[PDB]
Amino acid sequence: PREIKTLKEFLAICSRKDARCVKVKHNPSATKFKVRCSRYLYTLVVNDKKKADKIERSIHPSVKKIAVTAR
Amino acid sequence: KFLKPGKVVIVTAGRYAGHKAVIVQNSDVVTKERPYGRALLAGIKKYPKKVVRGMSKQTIARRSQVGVFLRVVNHKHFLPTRYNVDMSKELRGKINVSDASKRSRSKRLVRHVFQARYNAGSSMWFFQRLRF
Amino acid sequence: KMKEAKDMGRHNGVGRREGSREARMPSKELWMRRLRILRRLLRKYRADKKIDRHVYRDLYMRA
Amino acid sequence: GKTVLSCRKGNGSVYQVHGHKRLGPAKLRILDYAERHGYMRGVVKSIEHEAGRGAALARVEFRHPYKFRRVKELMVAPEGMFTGQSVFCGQKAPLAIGNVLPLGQITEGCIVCNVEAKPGDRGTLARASGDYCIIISHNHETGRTRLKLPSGQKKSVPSTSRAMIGIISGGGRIEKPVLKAGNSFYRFRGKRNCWPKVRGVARNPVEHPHGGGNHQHIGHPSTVSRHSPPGQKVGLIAARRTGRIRGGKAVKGA
Amino acid sequence: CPRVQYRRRMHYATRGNRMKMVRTPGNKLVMQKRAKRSQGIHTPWVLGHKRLGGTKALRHIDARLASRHEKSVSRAYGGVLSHDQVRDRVVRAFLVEEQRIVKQALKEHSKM
Amino acid sequence: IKKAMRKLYQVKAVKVNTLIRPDGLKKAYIRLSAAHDALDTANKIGL
Amino acid sequence: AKRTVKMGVMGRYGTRYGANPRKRAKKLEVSQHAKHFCSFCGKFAFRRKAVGIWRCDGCSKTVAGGAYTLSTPNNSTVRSTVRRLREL
RNA sequence: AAUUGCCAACUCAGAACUGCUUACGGCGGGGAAUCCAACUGUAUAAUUAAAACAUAGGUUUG
RNA sequence: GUGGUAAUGCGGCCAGGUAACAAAUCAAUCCUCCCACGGUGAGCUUUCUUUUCACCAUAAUCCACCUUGGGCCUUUUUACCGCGUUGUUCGGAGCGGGGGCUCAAGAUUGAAAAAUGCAUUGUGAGUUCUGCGCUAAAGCAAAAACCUGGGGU
RNA sequence: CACGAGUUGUUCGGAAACUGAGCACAACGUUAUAUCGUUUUGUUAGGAAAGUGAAGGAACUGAAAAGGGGCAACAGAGAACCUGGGAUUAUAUUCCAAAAAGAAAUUGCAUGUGGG
Ligand SMILES: [K+]
Ligand SMILES: [Mg+2]
Ligand SMILES: [Mg+2]
Ligand SMILES: [Mg+2]
Ligand SMILES: [Mg+2]
Ligand SMILES: [Mg+2]
Ligand SMILES: [Mg+2]
Ligand SMILES: [Mg+2]
Ligand SMILES: [Mg+2]
Ligand code: NA
Ligand code: NA
Ligand code: NA
Ligand code: NA
Ligand code: NA
Ligand code: NA
Ligand code: NA
Ligand SMILES: [Zn+2]
Repeated sequence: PREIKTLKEFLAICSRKDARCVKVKHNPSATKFKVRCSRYLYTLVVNDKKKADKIERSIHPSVKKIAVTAR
Repeated sequence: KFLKPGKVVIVTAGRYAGHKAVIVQNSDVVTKERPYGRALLAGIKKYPKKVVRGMSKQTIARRSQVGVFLRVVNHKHFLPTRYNVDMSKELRGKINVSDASKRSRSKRLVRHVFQARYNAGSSMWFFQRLRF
Repeated sequence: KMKEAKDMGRHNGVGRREGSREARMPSKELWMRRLRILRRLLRKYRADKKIDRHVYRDLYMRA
Repeated sequence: GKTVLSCRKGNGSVYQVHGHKRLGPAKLRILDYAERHGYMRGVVKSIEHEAGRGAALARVEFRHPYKFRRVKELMVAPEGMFTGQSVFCGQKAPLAIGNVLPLGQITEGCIVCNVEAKPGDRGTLARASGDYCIIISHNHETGRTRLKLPSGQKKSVPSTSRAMIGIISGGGRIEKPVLKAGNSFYRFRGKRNCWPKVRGVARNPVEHPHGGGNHQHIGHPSTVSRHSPPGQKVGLIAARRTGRIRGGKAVKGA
Repeated sequence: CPRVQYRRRMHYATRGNRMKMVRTPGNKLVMQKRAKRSQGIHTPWVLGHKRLGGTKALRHIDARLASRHEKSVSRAYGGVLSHDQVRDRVVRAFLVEEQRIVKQALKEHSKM
Repeated sequence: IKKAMRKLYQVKAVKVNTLIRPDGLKKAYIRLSAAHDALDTANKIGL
Repeated sequence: AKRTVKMGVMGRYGTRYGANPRKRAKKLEVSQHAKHFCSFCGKFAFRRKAVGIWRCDGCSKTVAGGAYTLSTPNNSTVRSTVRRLREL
């Protein structure tokens, strides 16, 4: 599993044709966006709640969104 | 030794160990930037190859090309020889290094002079490679 | 409870010792501890410049 | 009766040498054109110890006479050899410890080792720990040289056979007492299965000619003939003499 | 206290079958295999057999899959000889060739 | 076994695990792709 | 303090092999565990590594000679003769 | 600073008072001599473990 | 191919290296046991016990980048004295001080990873892999497979 | 005792694919008789034991390489995977399905990108 450093890089990865799904994990402090590509799982960690909500409500079309919950 | 400009030396340390060079400029006074005695050296990092009869002029030139380097080296890291390559005061004045532009221009000038010397056919031992 | 008593030193007498003196507390361990203590002190004094190299070497030999 | 042990050993079943840890036969260079008409120079790379042998062995590197390659040899080291030394072999060689030269070129009265009995044998005489030969005389008419072997006998060899100058290393080995059966155990574990040694008088009549009896004794003289069959040839074989020698000790051999 | 078992179908404690004790996220103690190590790149045995500077000690697949920097240096004979050995060889080459040239020239001048 | 599975019943097998039984026969566990229902295939077979 | 009167390195054998054999083996054991002079590097640096192998850690060099000593008395004659003949 | 605080780990030595029904387990009896073999070792699976065999050392033969 | 005064960054054939090898001493990490602080559950409770017991977990694989143990570079040069180990030693063939390059083993930060498991975070003792580089008339298996260079192509 | 069931692997052990103490097919020799001998101290055999790289003008063709073929270690060498599961009556580092509970490593062949 690899970690992304920038929102631009995250957007490029999420736009990659192999990106199967995007999972969103809500932690008590930060928000993690995990993109399941073919070989690796890429995670972007966002601290600001407002920014995180902006990205979540933003558009990443043609990619399924999953809300990670305890099952 | 007696390190004068125009003398031929052999590098014994670093990436260019075993190559031949000419003393362009010598300086034996230590400073705070360089606390040692040093010289500016103009060596060859690519020796001209071997040419035999029955070779096209294109490949002749391609294999007669040479390449150089321009660096300042500690006195302990080369060995002096008795051979000489003529360097004029005008050429030494035109050679200088203080920035990227000056370094590149001086390197091109040195390479041109060396190619001219090899074509003229003087100082053959300087252009033979050292096998060790 | 017995461990607190023994920490105060209550059940470790002549009639209770059962192994040899070196089995109970080896002498090589004591020597290594002492010599390391002395060498550490000498190095600290030399660093703090209380003593010089000439005095330090003589003390290092006698220790 | 049954077979005697000295005859059992000739099948060589569990009585063969232990050679897994050995490095190979030790021999001089091949007698070839360069050695016959000039000299070759080699450099000593390492000095090693091989199990079961008392002398040191030297690894010497030469250049192949005909191909682009390096050739490594394994000889018995003379005393004084060191790593990084230069060794010369052939006709035009100088005189120094470790050089191999023909006997016709070695001067008279010199000390040599690793001698060839026949030209090309690659060395068969004076190869144990502290041994050497002495050159006695040359005879230019017949082209032969006379030596004194380590046993004291004198032998004549062709002047074309080669020898190396010096003495074999490891001398003085048998001067130290062993003191223990464990030391002998470890000495023979590197050579072969021949220790410890039981006595014939301590065996039984079915096994040995000396065995049996109510006291431990040999009933017949222990000097046996040279024509005895195997199994009968135990004891002192074809002895010319017995007992403790008073006076000078002669040479032993044919 | 807990006790452990072998897990990889070889049950002998040799130099290649070394194990370590690990506690897992599920709160159990298991056995995991300890990988074998290598001694690294060395100078030739007849010249001293010293560990070479600038190179890494990598096992078989790691050495196969790594890059050249890890196992070599930019000097001449990089990853085979050390800097002092290279310097000694350079000086010896130059001086021997000079001696040979002088001797041959002297012989020819005596001849002519 | 995969090729025969596809030919005999028009299904796609994503995994086959096999074992040889202590009575000598060989048994296979065949998992179908999620696009096919094993219950429907079993009903078609007549299980 | 002194730990033995006369039985030196041989004191590890106890009372076990005979006075004369121990006295005879002592000289060779002492010489074999000693340190010998190195003609190059000019110092005491030679040590035995096997029955005839002597190694100098200073110059990084190995020499062949002697079972329990670096040089045998027989070799001195050979070196003297070789040097004299070379001088001639 | 040859001074101040804070802290760990056990071991040894000395003293006063007090008690014994000599009270778990575990743990060499000692001395003076004679015979034989120098010593550690091996060795008749199922009546013989020795003073027998081996051994280092000594000598002879090819 | 290309940086650094340097130790050394980074993008057919031939010669070496890994595989590849004893003991002892001393000393890490992992794991086990103990102690001190807290939290959660259960036990004893005529009397006593701020008490007794149990639990408080973190896999492989990856990023970024401080300790302590070797080897080395550059500078200022060591007067038979100096350095250093529990221990048998090192020095003009380069001790010590300043500044650096590199290797081995650890630490830390993070992704995995809470979405899982069950109903905290500090000391002392013991033990492995590891490191401390490498008896003897006994002196430490080999090969495949792989790695680097020298040359030509 | 009767009936019915149970063993799941790209990575774990072996083989594919190492060499050791060793064995003995070919070749040759010997024997009325092979059902005998030699066969790793570099190494068969009086001994002609090599069958394909690059080629150039799609396969064919043939230069350079002394020392025939094979076996022998489930404790030596070698060897790309780890946790969780409420997942069995009995198997599991082998089973779990699109949120693969999941996260990796490696091999072969192809396709795009960048560099060349
Ligand atoms: K046969
Ligand atoms: Mg009897
Ligand atoms: Mg299977
Ligand atoms: Mg007895
Ligand atoms: Mg130890
Ligand atoms: Mg039954
Ligand atoms: Mg194995
Ligand atoms: Mg496997
Ligand atoms: Mg079971
Ligand atoms: Na002591
Ligand atoms: Na008889
Ligand atoms: Na008798
Ligand atoms: Na008798
Ligand atoms: Na009996
Ligand atoms: Na074999
Ligand atoms: Na095999
Ligand atoms: Zn020396």
